[PDB]
Amino acid sequence: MVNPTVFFDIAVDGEPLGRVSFELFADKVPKTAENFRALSTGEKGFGYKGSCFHRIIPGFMCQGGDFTRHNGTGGKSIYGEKFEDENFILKHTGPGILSMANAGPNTNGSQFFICTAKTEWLDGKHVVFGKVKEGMNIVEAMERFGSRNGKTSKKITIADCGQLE
Ligand SMILES: NC(=O)c1ccccc1
Repeated sequence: MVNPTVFFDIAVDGEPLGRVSFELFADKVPKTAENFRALSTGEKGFGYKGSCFHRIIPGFMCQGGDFTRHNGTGGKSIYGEKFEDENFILKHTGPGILSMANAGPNTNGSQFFICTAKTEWLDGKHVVFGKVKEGMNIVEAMERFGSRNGKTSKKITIADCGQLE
């Protein structure tokens, strides 16, 4: 089994920006990778297409995945509202890391963040499960629409997403 790859096509106020692609570490965190993969294809009937990156903080991270409340208070996994922390084998080593948002132990849903800096104080508390493969330049472009309090100055949306061969 090769680790799956997913893409997001990013838009800024509805205008196309570019594609970010991710490797999902199914070899290390299969359950968590699977969740993100299936939310990216929409195959369960729900997922990331059309949702936004609601919180973006330059020099920190871009957060999204909340496709039920659009603001950081919602989202759901493919396993139920929330699922356990699978493991913490992988660390927040630098820009490009893909990690699950949470509000406490064992509260993973659909929300995730893309690191734009090393965030090592999250090791052992947020489950890392993939990394940007292509389009880190697109993530950098995204990040310029954030702000210190994480409110975005333009709407950053996942116009399309899915799995690459
Ligand atoms: N609490 C969180 O979900 C969180 C999200 C993004 C970065 C750090 C933590």
